[PDB]
Amino acid sequence: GMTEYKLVVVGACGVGKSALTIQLIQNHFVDEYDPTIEDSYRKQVVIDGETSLLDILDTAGQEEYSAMRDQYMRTGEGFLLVFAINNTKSFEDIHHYREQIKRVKDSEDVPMVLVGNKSDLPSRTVDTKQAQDLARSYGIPFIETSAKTRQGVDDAFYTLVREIRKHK
Ligand SMILES: *CCC(=O)N1CCN2Cc3ccc(-c4c(C)ccc5n[nH]cc45)c(Cl)c3OC[C@@H]2C1
Ligand SMILES: Nc1nc2c(ncn2[C@@H]2O[C@H](COP(=O)(O)OP(=O)(O)O)[C@@H](O)[C@H]2O)c(=O)[nH]1
Ligand SMILES: [Mg+2]
Ligand SMILES: [Mg+2]
Repeated sequence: GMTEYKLVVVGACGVGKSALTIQLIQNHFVDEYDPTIEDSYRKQVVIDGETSLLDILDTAGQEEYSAMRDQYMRTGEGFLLVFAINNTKSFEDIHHYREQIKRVKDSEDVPMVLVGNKSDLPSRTVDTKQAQDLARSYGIPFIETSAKTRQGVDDAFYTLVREIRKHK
């Protein structure tokens, strides 16, 4: 029957990964969601008229590598690389996330979308230009989002699914 998409949401602590996922799945904003909890969450959506089952891994836990997380990441079909526009370190970290995703997937041209979250905030330290240029270098789309307002949330996950469909 319906197609399942194994999505993974990655990025530095506090960028909005959980707030983004909960918005997509549950349609509300959760301030200060428990930072320890890593889980996968499912939702059926219609995208370009095709019914699809999104299985979304909201990454958390500790800053450590394991063989087990290598294997969970390897099973992911596409990844949202999330930073916050008010957190330059989070944007610098994107490169290291991509490097490790590529390591665990044999350097495949992996479906990835760059996400600049917290776009509602006036305290920007990452210029949109720098994000656009980074996504251009990686050959991936870049979406601006606010989990708080819901701006761009559907576009981020739908674009990733469209990237996975385009890929094979
Ligand atoms: C505030 C907590 C939070 O949301 N975090 C912090 C911990 N963690 C970082 C982290 C580190 C490594 C990896 C990773 C990746 C990207 C690929 C392969 C791999 N094998 N072992 C670990 C690996 C990941 Cl997925 C994460 O997830 C983000 C969270 C964010
Ligand atoms: N203003 C604003 N705050 C956000 C947004 N997304 C998440 N937050 C807040 O940023 C903090 C971290 O979000 P969280 O979802 O826990 O980040 P995660 O660590 O990446 O899972 C929390 O206080 C959230 O309410 C956003 O788009 N705008
Ligand atoms: Mg979280
Ligand atoms: Mg441990």
